[PDB]
Amino acid sequence: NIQMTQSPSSLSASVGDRVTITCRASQSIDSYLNWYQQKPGKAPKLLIYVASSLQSGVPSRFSGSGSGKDFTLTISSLQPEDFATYYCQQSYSIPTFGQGTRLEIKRTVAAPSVFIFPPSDEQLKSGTASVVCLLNNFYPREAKVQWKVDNALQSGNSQESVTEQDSKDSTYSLSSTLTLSKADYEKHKVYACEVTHQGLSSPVTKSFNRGEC
Amino acid sequence: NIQMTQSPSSLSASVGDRVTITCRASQSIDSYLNWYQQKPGKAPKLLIYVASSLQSGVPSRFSGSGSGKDFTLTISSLQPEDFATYYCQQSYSIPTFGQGTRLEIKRTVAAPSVFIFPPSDEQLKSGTASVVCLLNNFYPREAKVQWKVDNALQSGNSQESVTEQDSKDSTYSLSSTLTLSKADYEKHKVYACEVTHQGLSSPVTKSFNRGEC
Amino acid sequence: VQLVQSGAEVKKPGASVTVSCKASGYTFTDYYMHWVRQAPGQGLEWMGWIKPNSGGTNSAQRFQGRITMTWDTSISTAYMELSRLRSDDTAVYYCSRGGPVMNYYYYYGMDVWGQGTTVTVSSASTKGPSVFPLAPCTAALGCLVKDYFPEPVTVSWNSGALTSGVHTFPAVLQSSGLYSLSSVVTVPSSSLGTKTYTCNVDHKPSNTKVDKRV
Amino acid sequence: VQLVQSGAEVKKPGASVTVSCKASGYTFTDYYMHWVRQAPGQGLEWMGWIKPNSGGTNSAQRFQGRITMTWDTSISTAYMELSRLRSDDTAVYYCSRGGPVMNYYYYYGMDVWGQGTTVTVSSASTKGPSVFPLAPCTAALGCLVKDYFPEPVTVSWNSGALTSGVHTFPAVLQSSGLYSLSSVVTVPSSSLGTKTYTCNVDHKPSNTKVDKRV
Amino acid sequence: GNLTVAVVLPLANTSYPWSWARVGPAVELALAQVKARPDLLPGWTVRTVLGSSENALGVCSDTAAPLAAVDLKWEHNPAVFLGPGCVYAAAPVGRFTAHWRVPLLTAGAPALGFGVKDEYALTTRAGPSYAKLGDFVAALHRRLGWERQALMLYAYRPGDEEHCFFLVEGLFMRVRDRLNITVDHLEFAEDDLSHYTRLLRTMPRKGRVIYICSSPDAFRTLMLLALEAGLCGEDYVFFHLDIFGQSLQGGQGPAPRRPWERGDGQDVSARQAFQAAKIITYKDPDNPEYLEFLKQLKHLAYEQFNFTMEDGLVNTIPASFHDGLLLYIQAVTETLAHGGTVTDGENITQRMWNRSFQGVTGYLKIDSSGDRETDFSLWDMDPENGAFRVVLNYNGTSQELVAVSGRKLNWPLGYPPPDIPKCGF
Amino acid sequence: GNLTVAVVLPLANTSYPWSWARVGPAVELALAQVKARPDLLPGWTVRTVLGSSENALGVCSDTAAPLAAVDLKWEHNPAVFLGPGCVYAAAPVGRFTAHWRVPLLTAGAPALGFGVKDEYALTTRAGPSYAKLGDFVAALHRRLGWERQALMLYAYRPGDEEHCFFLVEGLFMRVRDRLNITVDHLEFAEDDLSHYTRLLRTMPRKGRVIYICSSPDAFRTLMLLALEAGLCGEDYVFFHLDIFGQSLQGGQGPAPRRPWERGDGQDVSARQAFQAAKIITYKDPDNPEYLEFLKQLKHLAYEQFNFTMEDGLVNTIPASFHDGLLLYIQAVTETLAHGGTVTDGENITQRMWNRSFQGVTGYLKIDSSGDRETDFSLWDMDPENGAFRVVLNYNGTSQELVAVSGRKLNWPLGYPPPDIPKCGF
Repeated sequence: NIQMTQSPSSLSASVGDRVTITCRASQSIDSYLNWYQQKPGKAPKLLIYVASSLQSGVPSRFSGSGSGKDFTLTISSLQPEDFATYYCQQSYSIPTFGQGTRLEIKRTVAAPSVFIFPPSDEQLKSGTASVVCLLNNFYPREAKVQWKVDNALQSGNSQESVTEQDSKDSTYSLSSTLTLSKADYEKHKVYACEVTHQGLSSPVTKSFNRGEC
Repeated sequence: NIQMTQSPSSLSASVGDRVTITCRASQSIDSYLNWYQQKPGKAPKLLIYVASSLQSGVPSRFSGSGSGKDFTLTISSLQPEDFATYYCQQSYSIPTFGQGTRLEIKRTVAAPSVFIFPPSDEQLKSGTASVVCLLNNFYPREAKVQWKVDNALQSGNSQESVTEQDSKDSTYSLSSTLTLSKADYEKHKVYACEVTHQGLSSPVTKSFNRGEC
Repeated sequence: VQLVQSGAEVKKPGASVTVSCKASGYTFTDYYMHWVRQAPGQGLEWMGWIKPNSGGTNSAQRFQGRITMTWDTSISTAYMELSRLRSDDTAVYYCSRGGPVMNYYYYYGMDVWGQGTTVTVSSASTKGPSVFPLAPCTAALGCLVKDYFPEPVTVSWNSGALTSGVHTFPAVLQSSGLYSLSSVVTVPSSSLGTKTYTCNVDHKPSNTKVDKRV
Repeated sequence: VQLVQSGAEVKKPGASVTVSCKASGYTFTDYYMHWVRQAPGQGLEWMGWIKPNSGGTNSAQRFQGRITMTWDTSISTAYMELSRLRSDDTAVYYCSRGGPVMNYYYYYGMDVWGQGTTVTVSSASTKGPSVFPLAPCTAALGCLVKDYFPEPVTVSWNSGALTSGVHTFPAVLQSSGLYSLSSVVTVPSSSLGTKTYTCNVDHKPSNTKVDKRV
Repeated sequence: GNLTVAVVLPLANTSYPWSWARVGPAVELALAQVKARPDLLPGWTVRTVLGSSENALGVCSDTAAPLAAVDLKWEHNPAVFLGPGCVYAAAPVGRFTAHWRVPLLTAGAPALGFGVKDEYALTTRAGPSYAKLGDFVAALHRRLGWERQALMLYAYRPGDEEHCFFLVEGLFMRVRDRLNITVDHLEFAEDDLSHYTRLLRTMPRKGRVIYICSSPDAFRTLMLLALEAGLCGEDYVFFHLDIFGQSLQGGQGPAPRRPWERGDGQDVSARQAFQAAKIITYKDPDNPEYLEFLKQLKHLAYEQFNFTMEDGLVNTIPASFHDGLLLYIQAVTETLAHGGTVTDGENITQRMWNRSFQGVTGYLKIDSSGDRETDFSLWDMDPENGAFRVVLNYNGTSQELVAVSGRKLNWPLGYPPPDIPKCGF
Repeated sequence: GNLTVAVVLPLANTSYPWSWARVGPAVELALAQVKARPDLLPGWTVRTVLGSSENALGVCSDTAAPLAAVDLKWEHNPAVFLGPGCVYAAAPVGRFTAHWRVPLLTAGAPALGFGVKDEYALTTRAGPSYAKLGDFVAALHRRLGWERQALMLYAYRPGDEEHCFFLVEGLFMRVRDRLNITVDHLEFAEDDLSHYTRLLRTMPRKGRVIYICSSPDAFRTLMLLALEAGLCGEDYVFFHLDIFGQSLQGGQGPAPRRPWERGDGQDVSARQAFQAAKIITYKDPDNPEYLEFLKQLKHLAYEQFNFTMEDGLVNTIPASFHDGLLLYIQAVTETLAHGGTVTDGENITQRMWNRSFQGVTGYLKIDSSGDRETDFSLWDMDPENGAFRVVLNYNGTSQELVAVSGRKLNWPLGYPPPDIPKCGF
């Protein structure tokens, strides 16, 4: 089969800019390429039907070009409704879809807010404890969170949840949850999580003690 | 071996502008590129070495970048002594030079001042007739000159000479000479040269009669 | 042109699932019909397509083993049957029309898409959620929902009394086979005790209503 | 650092041509030495190079067989010999230095160049030029020099008294093997008879002293 | 959409039956017919890319053809490949296309090594094959009542890709597979002279029915040597496998042919010598469509390629290409009529195989092995004026032998000589 | 400057002797040594780029290897190619590199076909090759006075890529070149009783000196079968061609070694049978630099490639890669020192060929044809204990056999049995 590659994997741009996306094929295809855009919670919608055609009902700001093994999709002026996930599909043979290309807005660097929560007594009643710490209102999305209990590190027993970029403030939420059995709770004393972010000059430690909480 | 291509063939820019020249390789070379600049009548001079290192004694306005099969040379804040021919040379193995790339100033389009000269009598006594007409102070260099002997299309027996670009007026001078045997001169009466130029609104005919002179 | 789908059932692995697609509003026997599946977090994945007038079909190498696509031109409907379901078949299905059949233009893009249907494969019972409130030891106030099946869960708290500045995290599938998530929004610490906070969790498949004081 | 060449000879086809290049200001056996020929219109062309310390030579594929390179370290000179000359061997030759030899840095650029040696190969003989006035039947006058060999020829107006508006066109190679060019001057019309005009031509190889009055 | 056809044929040399100067007009006519027919690929256009399968010397090689095929596949990624014709050039290309699952169409490469579909999968041969000659030989043996022994001789010449090796090996294997008789074989060099004497000394001890694969001049010299030695037609019979009709100029429509005369002063002896020799050639088409196609082919080739074509059975080689191309198009349409794509290969090849088609040559049939069945002709000399003429035709579709206008295959004694003499060897 | 090296080897499967998990540490050690010596390319650095020769199934293929070579060529334009090792994967790539005029270095690819230099110019083989084993066999026949006839047996399993086919091919061809004696051959499947019994009936009239390529289990079963058949050591001698010493372990300097013992209640009969068997393996390097290299190699392999290396004769392949890369670097340095460039394939290759070098494996010698000369060992049974031990040893360069520690070959009847029994076959 034919494997299709998209570049770049992610791109950040402001409103009214020029943006290009490159789709590359492992085998030569004459003009069999289609471009689709998809928004969260919605079905994909078609934009270009040959390497260089333009489907009805599509704004003229979208353009497509290229041939052979490389094709380009160009947006002359971005708009707030133009941020979506883009896929390039080949139709010469058994159709295949690309990995996608996420597009996001450009914003200044912001520092996260680190909040901790000691486990509730209901979790202890149920026989399984859980601790959480979350980062609120940070940009960009990349960050690292580590768990440390009495200067000991555990892996494979934690989960991470992240939301989507908000329209108003363009922020992100990053919550880490560590779940442990009831027995493992009382052989350790202090639980903490460490945050490493680009916007932060130094990593931030947020800690709490089992006894006082 | 390896064939090297330059883009574009020629270009024009004013003082203080920015220009870029692209060099393409048929094969893959990591950083084996050198850039040379040569003025007419003088030996070439080395500017950038190993794709992006700059030679000591060279103005910092020149820059080089690229790798693989695409390389770029950028000149910013153009100066009157920066107008010459540029060559990109590969040094991986059996070094080869490029075809060259001219770079001159841009000026308003002017109209040529065409003059003609009848052949001298002593030249006719020798046994050869030469008729020369000249275009002066025209821009750009692109122009068409045709010879007409009694409204007949002459071809294959004429020569043209063009001088280098001037500095004060930055115009061009061209001379067109038609050579014929002694017997061929007297069998016709009207000799003319036609000039077609972008600056001229209509083609200009410069004609004379053998009997009058 | 319309494309109507129906179905959100969940069932144990090893069973079979049928998806129906209605294409009223246009000549059904004049265009191809593509069935395409998308994973929750992987991406789009082409499954197959059918040509009604000639009675032709095409499927992927990895899907032709256990998929059967049929159609009924009397009511202009298409049926997709999947069998031998495993844990990897939890995804969203779409039916689309594209490409005329008078000329063999099978390379034309899919113009009209469907609403899509969600299929989940799991071996678990429809048991309600567990709600745990969060209290501080500039704070962390909220409710955590744990061990619920199946998706989804309704609004976080107060039935929309506090809407501005709200964040909700997507559900995460744990090793036990259930789901869990949380939603925490912090107000200034001055008015911690002045305003009461209660989280409401509603679960249609289990008909579970929980009102937990924070 | 300095590189000095010598030679303005003209050789018949089938003969041999020798070009010498002398280096000064640096150690002769510490760098490679390249030879580069440039055609009048085609451009630069690379031929070969010499590594003196190891006594190595490298040549182009096309030039291999009829090119010889030697050197003398006592006087720090390099000699290049080319045999079986042809009509396309008329060019300008340069000797260049580039690349340290200690660690085999042969890919370095050429930073020092010579003044160049012009080699012309043709079947002709020295001949005096012929000067013809050119006047109309703003005004323009000129003098046309034709049938001279070899280059160069120097033309002036009024023994250098008149220099503004003087244009000298480049020489053109005629089909008979000779050269011709024309020098033109633009003067105000009212000066058609007020002042006299005289063009002076000089051909050093033929030692031509001609002062032609228009 | 667009359909790409890749051609790998000699674009400069004009001495091969599959040269581009003779195939190009046929491809153009086929494309024009496809365009003028609404039934074949409605709304689709067919393109064509070309590549050279010859080296600097100008002959087909097994090194340049695979490289050209790889370059074409990388640059254009076509759906079908045309050619080559040379066996040594075609075999690596055939293997590469089988690995790439890309269908291959050809009218040349008749070697027996292409008869295995496990290795050379997705390959169709629309031209003559050497196994059909073996079938014709078996049918002739069945008709003439020879069941004991046979002898085979082939000549070696430097310059060609062993033309008389593949034909003889394929025919010999087919005869062994179908008839189950004892067969011998021998190779000789036509340049030498003592080889002929050794051949005439060893033939009487090895059999009485002899097949010969050599040049017409070599055949005439051997026949004269046999005549002067003492060999006669009452005990010996000679068959010449001249597929393209070189001894008989062209092999076209009826005309007196005298291959035993060239004005060397010994034509009288050669006429009597040729009384025991028969020739096996191809069968020319009879329908007027073939004549019209030949006329248009010659005209367009002359106007567009500066090449002057002659009359002969060689012209049957490019025409097959034409027909084959048409067949391929039809198969593609069927796939497009069953909900498929043009990049499957297996379905198109399976639909092409075991099918009946009508073309300029006539009604052709492709079996389950994807090898077109070919008709053959046997020439015989008129006892009255000493001129060769067609007397028997063999149809491979029904595998039957038919006489021409009631002509009788005459023999010097009255009936065909026995395969083995009563006294033995 | 930079010097790029392209690698085409199995990057994920670790069952091959030339696997990347086994070769990568060796190349790392070699590059460290290069950077540590002033006389090897001063001021230059060496890079590596990787491509795999295995398919989706994880086995080396004849498609992935050439396609990866093309990808690397187009992407990077390297200076030399390292690998592959599989015969069917290496055969296509040698042609491509010869066309591109780029050198190729392998310690695998020991098949006979690569010896045709015109087809495979610019190919240097730094590892063992099978024709050298024909050389060694010729020397042994010269020593023992066996002058007339031999028999050869190779076995077929459908898993591997015909390992015994190529070994017997090379040995057979070289021995025919040198000793011009009569040699037979037979192939059988390891499918038990029918083939084995037919083989036992077949041998006693085909030969007395027998060479066998098969698995240790197949050889032991055959040797047990032969005992009750009546075949004895006073008439027959069986040579097992186990190059990597799998019936043994090989790498261990002094361990007893009892290939007949498996613990199945047949061990008495097994030791009685193996009195007629002899084993031919590679020679073990003994110099202390080899031991130090092995220690460092095992350490690096476990640390970085997550793999545990076992002792044996298998470990000489990465050593050969190490030595060959060092030799290539020396040749490049010498070429540059005389006014060349790093893209002189012919000059660099001709500087490599016909030369001696000092490596971890000892004092090498590349012959004039581009193949390293290989050494072998001949193991034999202890008459007293029953443990196998090395008794003969062969130097490739001087082509001489050297006794070890004053040991003598065991012969039940005193002297080796003759090739032909007095009565005859």
